[PDB]
Amino acid sequence: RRGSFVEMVDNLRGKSGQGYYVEMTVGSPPQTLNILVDTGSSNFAVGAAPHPFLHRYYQRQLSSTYRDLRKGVYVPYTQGKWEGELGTDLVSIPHGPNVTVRANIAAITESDKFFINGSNWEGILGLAYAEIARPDDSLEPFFDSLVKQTHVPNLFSLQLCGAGFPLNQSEVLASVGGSMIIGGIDHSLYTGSLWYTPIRREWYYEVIIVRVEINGQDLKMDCKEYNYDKSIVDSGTTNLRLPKKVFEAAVKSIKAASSTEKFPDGFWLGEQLVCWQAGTTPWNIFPVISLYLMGEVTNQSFRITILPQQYLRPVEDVATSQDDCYKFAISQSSTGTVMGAVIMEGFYVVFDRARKRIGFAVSACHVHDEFRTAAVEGPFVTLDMEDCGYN
Ligand SMILES: NC1=N[C@@]2(c3cccs3)CN(c3ncccn3)C[C@H]2CS1
Repeated sequence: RRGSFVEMVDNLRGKSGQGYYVEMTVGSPPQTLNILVDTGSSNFAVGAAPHPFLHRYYQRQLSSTYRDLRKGVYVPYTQGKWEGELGTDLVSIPHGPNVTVRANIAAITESDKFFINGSNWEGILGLAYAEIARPDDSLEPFFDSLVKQTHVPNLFSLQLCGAGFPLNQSEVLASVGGSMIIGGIDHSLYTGSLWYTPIRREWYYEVIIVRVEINGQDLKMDCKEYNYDKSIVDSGTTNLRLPKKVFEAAVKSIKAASSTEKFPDGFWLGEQLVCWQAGTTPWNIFPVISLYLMGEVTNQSFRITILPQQYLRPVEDVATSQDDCYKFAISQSSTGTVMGAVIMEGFYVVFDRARKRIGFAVSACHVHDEFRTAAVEGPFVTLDMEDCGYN
């Protein structure tokens, strides 16, 4: 396997809890900012005024190429909000395609619980489609601008690399967190074959899950439950989030598989860390989890399989110790399945917008042990898969 995108390999930093970010520049002369990669939204928005958690921000008055769109944007969401002022400017990705484009930028002037202290990022790059752009679908997303203005192919791919142990702010800064390959697929980043699932509709990166197993045991729910009210691939969410009913069934099964050790309710609620003596995390007592995805061929599916090394998220201990500690990174949702960063860390994920499909292959940087690895396997004969989609 040759790796043909060396300029873009290792261009990300960060971690599942705080997000993965890429360096970008905005304006003339270029202003460097670190930008969260978010496949779950569609706005390019950057800090544009002082904030306690920002060491730098976009200064529109210092950019000769700034254009004011004379329009505000207000983006409240469950956990937080940002608001700002729309404009356009020249934008580049230094460890990216060697192109500069004119793109929409939301200059964030006010926010609440958006910026994260010590995350090292100063804005967000929404890579999903115009339908979910704010204030409306007339605000062309960055990637749409990039493809229209250049010869960059209509595809990007993400290798998010979890360390398997905690990183502090300085360690994030010095460590490679993965790769965002703009316009292609780098074969060095994965092992085995790429398997593709259709993008059901171009808004979020929406997919259809057709079967779920815990250690090979079918969760045995009607497959519509798995996609109620949608299933998406979202680098801007930390956890694997499952619809309430599915979460309840999955947690019951995971508890049963891991029952040789009892964990407190707060662990299963994703709130409380668990710790083990250094090196002794009992990976083998925890089950693998397989999600079967609709394939491209009629009546065919494939599965992706993750380990506890994916769904147990490393965290630092609440007190000074050499223990290995984790939070359970599967949680309930009222807005559908979210395949967040902890599941993406298992895989190289190809966002093939041109062919309306998402590819999965085992990541060359997934965390595993000597006994088990993540997997992408197929095909399986699966009937009536369209019925798994929620309307
Ligand atoms: N993937 C996610 N991205 C957001 C993130 C905010 C901060 C980090 S990830 C931005 N967001 C959003 N929603 C609607 C329109 C625009 N953005 C929701 C929020 C949590 S989940």
